[PDB]
Amino acid sequence: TLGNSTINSVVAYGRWPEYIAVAACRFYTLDTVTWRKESRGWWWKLPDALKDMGLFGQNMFYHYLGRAGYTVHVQCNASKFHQGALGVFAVPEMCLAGDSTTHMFTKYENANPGEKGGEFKGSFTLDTNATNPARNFCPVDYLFGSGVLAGNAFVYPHQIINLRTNNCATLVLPYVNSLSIDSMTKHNNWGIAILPLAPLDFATESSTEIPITLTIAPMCCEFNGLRNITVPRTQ
Amino acid sequence: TLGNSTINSVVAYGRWPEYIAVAACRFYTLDTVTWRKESRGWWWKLPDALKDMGLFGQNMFYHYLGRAGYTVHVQCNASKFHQGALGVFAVPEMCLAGDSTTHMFTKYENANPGEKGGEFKGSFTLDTNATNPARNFCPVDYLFGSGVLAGNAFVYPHQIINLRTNNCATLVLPYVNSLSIDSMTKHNNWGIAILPLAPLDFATESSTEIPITLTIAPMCCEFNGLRNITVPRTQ
Amino acid sequence: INDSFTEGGYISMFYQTRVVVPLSTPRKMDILGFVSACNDFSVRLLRDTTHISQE
Amino acid sequence: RKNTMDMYRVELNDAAHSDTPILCLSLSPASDPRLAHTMLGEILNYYTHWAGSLKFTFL
Amino acid sequence: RTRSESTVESFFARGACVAIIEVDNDAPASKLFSIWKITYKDTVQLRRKLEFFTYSRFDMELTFVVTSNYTDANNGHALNQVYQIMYIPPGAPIPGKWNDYTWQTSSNPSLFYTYGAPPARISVPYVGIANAYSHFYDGFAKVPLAGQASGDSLYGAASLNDFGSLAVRVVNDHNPTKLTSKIRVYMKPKHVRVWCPRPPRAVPYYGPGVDYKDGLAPLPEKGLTTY
Amino acid sequence: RTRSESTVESFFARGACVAIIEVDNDAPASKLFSIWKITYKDTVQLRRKLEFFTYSRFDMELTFVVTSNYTDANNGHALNQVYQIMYIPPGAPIPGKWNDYTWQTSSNPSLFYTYGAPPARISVPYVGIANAYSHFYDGFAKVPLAGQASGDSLYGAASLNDFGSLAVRVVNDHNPTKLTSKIRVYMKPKHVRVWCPRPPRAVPYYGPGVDYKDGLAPLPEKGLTTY
Ligand SMILES: CCCCCCCCCCCCC/C=C/[C@H](O)[C@H](N)CO
Ligand SMILES: CCCCCCCCCCCCC/C=C/[C@H](O)[C@H](N)CO
Repeated sequence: TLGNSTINSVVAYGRWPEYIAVAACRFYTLDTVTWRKESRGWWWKLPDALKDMGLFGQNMFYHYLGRAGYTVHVQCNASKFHQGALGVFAVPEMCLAGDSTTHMFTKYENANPGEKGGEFKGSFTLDTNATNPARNFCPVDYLFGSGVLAGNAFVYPHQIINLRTNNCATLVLPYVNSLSIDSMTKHNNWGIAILPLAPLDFATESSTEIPITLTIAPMCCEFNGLRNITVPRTQ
Repeated sequence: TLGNSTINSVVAYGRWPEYIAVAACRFYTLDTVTWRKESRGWWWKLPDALKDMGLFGQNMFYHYLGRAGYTVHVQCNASKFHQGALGVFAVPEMCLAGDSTTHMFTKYENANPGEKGGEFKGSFTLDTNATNPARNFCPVDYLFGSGVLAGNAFVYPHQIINLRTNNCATLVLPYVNSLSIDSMTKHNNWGIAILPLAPLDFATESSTEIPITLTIAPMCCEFNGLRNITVPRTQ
Repeated sequence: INDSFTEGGYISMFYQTRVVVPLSTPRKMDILGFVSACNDFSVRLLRDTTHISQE
Repeated sequence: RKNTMDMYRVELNDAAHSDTPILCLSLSPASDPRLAHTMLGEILNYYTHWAGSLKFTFL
Repeated sequence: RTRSESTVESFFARGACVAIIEVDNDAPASKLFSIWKITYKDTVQLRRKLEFFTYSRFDMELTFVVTSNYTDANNGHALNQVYQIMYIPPGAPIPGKWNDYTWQTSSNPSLFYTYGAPPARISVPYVGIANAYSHFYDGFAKVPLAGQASGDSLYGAASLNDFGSLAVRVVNDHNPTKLTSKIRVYMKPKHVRVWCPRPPRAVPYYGPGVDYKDGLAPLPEKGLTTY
Repeated sequence: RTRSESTVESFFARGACVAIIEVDNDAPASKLFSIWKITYKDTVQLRRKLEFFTYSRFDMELTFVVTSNYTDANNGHALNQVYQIMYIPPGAPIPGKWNDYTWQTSSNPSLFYTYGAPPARISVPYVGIANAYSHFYDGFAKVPLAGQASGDSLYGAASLNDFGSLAVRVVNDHNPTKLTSKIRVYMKPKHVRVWCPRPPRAVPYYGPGVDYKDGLAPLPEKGLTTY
């Protein structure tokens, strides 16, 4: 229980979140995504995904500096006759490859999608529109979206949701950064990547879909540098 | 100094504010009003006047229950060749008379004007428009807007700004209520009334105007009952 | 009684995930609700009820 | 459903996820018609003032 | 010289008339029972005394003075009447007829008064749902929300001063002759505590709020240099 | 916050009307005396409160409120009436006439009330032949035996709630003018103990048992997803 919100667990690097506001930092439920047979994966950025969550987003945009750990709870239930496996990875500094011949050309509005996040692709497509480039991420699942083999992503803090065994995953991420505190609007400290390690299947049904829900609670929150409100440009 | 905000004093009823959030509760400057020779007076309601002030307004509208004391600082400077006197009164449960033959007909949007507040009138005018009634306050200055003689308003916590002596007033208002904590959107705990006790004058000028500025810091703030955001109807 | 000044709040139920069943299983089911008071509950000012009347 | 046994049952199904509420209740234990005639509500309707926490169990 | 008679207790230690409830004893233009909502704002003297302050706590003593008379001369005689005064707290069923079941008063407190007896009297403790009574409430019961049509509650009206009503009837079956009765209610606060003094009312009261309509020029004329 | 007012004692600490006994003072269409069998099931409020439980023990306080009136206008005057209320325990002889010998009340408790006096009042202890009163009895007084013709006792009826009756008359010799009087009986249980809570009555009472006939659809309509 954290605040008025209530409900194996993995503590990233064995380090519980710690201090170097209090009401605002509680469990928030993002929009549900649909796991299909042909799904490739999903990603979110923290604190970006929580930027429109009650008082936590207000504190994000009213302060120059902020820091927080997180507790991420992935929820996905199915029957005993379903099969499939998900890998949930927490990546510090989760930089994703772009889609253009120009290096680092992804624009701010696409790098910070919010609680909807983005999806991995099965292959790499190069954006050719030069007059109006998309300037979006093109994260390939087997390259883990950053030019590394997804099979080695298990070096990151992670959990596995095997449908025959468990239906939930819990990751406790401490604040990780080269600084004690940073700008929450400039920098995403954590990334969450969910990849289907084993494809979803249900007997004699090429139609089954099951929901995945993420609930994220910021922890050990600190804010500093109160000023007027930041209003980032949107697309 | 309260927070990042910095800068005789009267403690209302000799009781300093006390507890039964922390960053949000700081000095906020309302819009300046213009003291003229023909001015009749000004009024504001607390916490209504601070409802759009940074994080304090957000905490007001995100919680069911809130309480706070206040520190009110009235600022008004002039030359040694100006004359005039202001009375600044802090009134608990400052109910103001309406403008219609219907009792208690003043609508919520007019009873809660915000940081602009309202002005006293010199005489009572009865609103006659029946198809579209105004449903606004009609506070008469010498009746102190509530059917009592303004000369006795000095039984309330108050300060006097005499232009020949001082240019500022400071009132420390503790939280006053029949309850330990209440709804900040339903109920105004305090009212501030500023009346010209002696009219403003400047030698051989029937044009002089001087500004009055209010800076209000909530103190000993408490909030409880976090839920979705309250969005009051506006007019 | 129903009074705005002493309103209590709202209780709501939602799907966090959906309900999933295998084949050869009922797809519709029922939930039941129960309510009680906790040990800190108290009442005051005994009065007559509106739930019984005589004709 | 009112005045039968079906008034005690709330139906769930296995349809796709949605954000629509399953049930909505006002926390008015003596005046909300769904809580007024429970044992708690019946006791409350013999009194004028109430205070304290409530417990909702779902089966 | 002590200040014993100016203590808050002594200032309010008087029975003040707050209501005249009228009932009739007649065969069923008449009113065989009357409902009076309990308040001190129907009269002025006690209201003005109380509104010297913002908040108060006290127990209340109610005294009932009952008078009655025939309506017609030499129309006949009547046997001594009995009156029922039933307290109906907010939420309890309200009588709709002289003989309805609600008068059984199984849970409502009730008082039976015999005419010619000394005025009836009961006491009640401080019954406020808040920690004190509010003589003034600067707020609304409902906040109107965006999306709502044209939360329209009256200014200052709150259920923190809702104390129920008194239902008054004559218990006797109706005489052949018409009788009229008046019950005068006298309030006395006891064990009084008060907070936040206010300037006293200067113009005539207009409604349960602080609104004013008439008599706005109270003070007379007096020369500045005249003793 | 204590629970002092929700104790079983406080819940029942009220005088509830259970009967209106009507008598006449007239020369011998009239009823010069009335018999009322003692029960709380003629009214609903106290009955519903008591039937929250299966068993109970308590002492009883009875209060009698007496009202009277002339029947005709200017028909004449009357002297103050005296009323006799005689308790007739089961088995005692029952009056058959206004003037029969039974009113001598050598062994029956009796109460003489003067009109205009404060309501009469007596107290009785727990008088049940069993260890507690039964609000519900799931059985018969007689078991019908094979060989018996078509032991036919009513369901639920037992002598464990037989407490006798009250016989009420006007002691005065009859006036030249007709007078009508009503005696209202108010019960207050005291020193109450209760056992085996039951769900409260939800539909109108029908007879002294648990039978129901009408008003079987009490609950209103309310949308599932509407606050
Ligand atoms: C059984 C005969 C009737 C006796 C019961 C009388 C009613 C009970 C008292 C209810 C009224 C509470 C006292 C009222 C206090 C004032 O109205 C407050 N100062 C309002 O601000
Ligand atoms: C002399 C004047 C009359 C005074 C005597 C009054 C009658 C004596 C009391 C008899 C009634 C016993 C009390 C009744 C208890 C309830 O009926 C039980 N709860 C039944 O279940």
